[PDB]
Amino acid sequence: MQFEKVTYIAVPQKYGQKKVGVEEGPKFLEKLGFMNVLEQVAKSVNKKTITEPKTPQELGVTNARNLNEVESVNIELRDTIAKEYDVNNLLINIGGDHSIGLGTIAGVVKAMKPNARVGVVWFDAHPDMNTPENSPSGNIHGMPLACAVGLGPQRLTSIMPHYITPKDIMYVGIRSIDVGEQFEIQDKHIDHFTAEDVKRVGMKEVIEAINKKFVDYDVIHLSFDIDGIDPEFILGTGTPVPKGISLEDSLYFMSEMGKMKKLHSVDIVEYNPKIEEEITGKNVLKCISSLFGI
Amino acid sequence: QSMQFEKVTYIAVPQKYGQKKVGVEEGPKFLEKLGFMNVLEQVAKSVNKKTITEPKTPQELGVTNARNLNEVESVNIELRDTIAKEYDVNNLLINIGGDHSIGLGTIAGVVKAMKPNARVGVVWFDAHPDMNTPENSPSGNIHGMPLACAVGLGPQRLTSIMPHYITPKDIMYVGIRSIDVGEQFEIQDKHIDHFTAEDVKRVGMKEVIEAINKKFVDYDVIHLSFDIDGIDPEFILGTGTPVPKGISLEDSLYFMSEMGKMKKLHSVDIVEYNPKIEEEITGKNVLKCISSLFGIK
Ligand SMILES: CCC[C@H](N)C(=O)O
Ligand SMILES: CCC[C@H](N)C(=O)O
Ligand SMILES: [Mn+2]
Ligand SMILES: [Mn+2]
Ligand SMILES: [Mn+2]
Ligand SMILES: [Mn+2]
Repeated sequence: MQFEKVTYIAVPQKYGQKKVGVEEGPKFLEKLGFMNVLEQVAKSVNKKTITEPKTPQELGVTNARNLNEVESVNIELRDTIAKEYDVNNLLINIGGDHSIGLGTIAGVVKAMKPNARVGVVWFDAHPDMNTPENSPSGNIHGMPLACAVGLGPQRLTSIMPHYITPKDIMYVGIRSIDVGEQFEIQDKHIDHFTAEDVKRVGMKEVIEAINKKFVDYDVIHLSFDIDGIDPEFILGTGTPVPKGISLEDSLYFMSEMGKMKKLHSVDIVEYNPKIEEEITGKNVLKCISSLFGI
Repeated sequence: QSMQFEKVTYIAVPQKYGQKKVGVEEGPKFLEKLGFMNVLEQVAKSVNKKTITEPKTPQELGVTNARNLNEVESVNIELRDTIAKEYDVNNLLINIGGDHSIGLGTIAGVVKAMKPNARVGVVWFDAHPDMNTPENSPSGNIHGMPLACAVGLGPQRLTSIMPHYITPKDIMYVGIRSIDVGEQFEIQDKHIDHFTAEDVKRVGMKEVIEAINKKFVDYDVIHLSFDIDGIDPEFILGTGTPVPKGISLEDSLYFMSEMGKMKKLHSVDIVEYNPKIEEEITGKNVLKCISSLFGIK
């Protein structure tokens, strides 16, 4: 609809994974008209840029690569969100890799009182619930939700003011799951719709399950990894996985999420314009537009 | 670059109603597309953007002395008031137009932000003095009138936007070369300081900067209003009233670099970019001027 303001945080983070370019996601969305999209929603946009680390990438074998750079980015991001989050306005974080989702959830939790119930909708091909001990890659972008729930190294889990719980999460579109993540999903009974589930039951049913799930929560946070979307439409991303959510279902999903009165914050992550720029960037802008009702 | 601030206030002013050609209202949108936000990112981690409301009313086509006065009034009032709230002597404010009719709102805003006794200096980089009135305008296009309105010469609905008037002695013109009879009369009769484009060639831009430093030494603040058609049309094609024999790109960049170093400068207008006339060459050259201002090179 329209807000008095939108807080827009640009998070130029690549250190959660190995491929260069995902840090330029904000820059390229701006080039494709992101500011003009925000202009339809609010006359005031407060932009914040999180500081880009400028160190060499750790390109060798490790269980948690560039932990320093992920820590420092998520700390700054948490603290910025803690100051700018507002239940009467909207906050949009543009990444950057999905390692920023730790900072992003941490920020919403820090903004709210200690007793607040915070819901998380995680639209992604991946559950992002690995740890350094079970990660096949050592790429911290596959770990943030584990860190948010208290599973991970101390320097990352401690970014949370307190942990969220597995019950607070709704997964949407997941289809690439590692053994540790499967274990968590089944052992903690984490609510989810795989990509195939979405096909079977339809996105309307997904939205209904979200409304029922978070009915007694204070706020909902959406974390939207563009690789949730089928690679036919989203090519410019580091870990594409086939048989994803259709563009059509993604736009309906975003439209319906945008209507939820408990939603005040959104992450759009994993746009790597150096992999593919235009088709992807424009499709990402359609998702963001749908969210806003444009 | 070299400049770093806690914040930059960025005001987008999608105004075409000061003249007849469509597209100048999209100047902000197209500068954003060409990387304007990423240029601001070199200067400040916080950018507070404001968009002035775009009027969506019919263009007054047909002869008149002041076309679409309503739209120019309402835009300049909103712009003045926005600037009055956001102007900050420790940070930087940048208004992106839009036609030069917004320069009335923009000066009005700086004057409203300051105490009533403040001395406000205006540096006006332009091919045109923009000092016509409705009675002597050859066009009725209000973008040729704002500085006249700022000094109290114009219709009541525009001159009254000023909290109080600035005076002719507060202005320093740079690059002027396309002057109407009424504007020449004001320049000569009020002894308004100026360097024509030819003058700049003769004496050099260094001498221009020195004259500005000496002129405004006892002022409180300086406001720069930069009409891109001040620049020679070799480099700036995407604008509605191009005039040949302008300031070179090189002299424009040096000018902007030196302006950016002035401690009294806290606000800048970049106006008359029409990307529907020409987009890329112009837009990129405009971004170089803005970069120079901030010390980025
Ligand atoms: C994007 C995450 C991919 C994989 N699960 C990993 O942990 O590398
Ligand atoms: C842009 C200025 C053009 C002319 N001096 C006029 O006053 O219409
Ligand atoms: Mn993810
Ligand atoms: Mn993913
Ligand atoms: Mn002008
Ligand atoms: Mn001009």
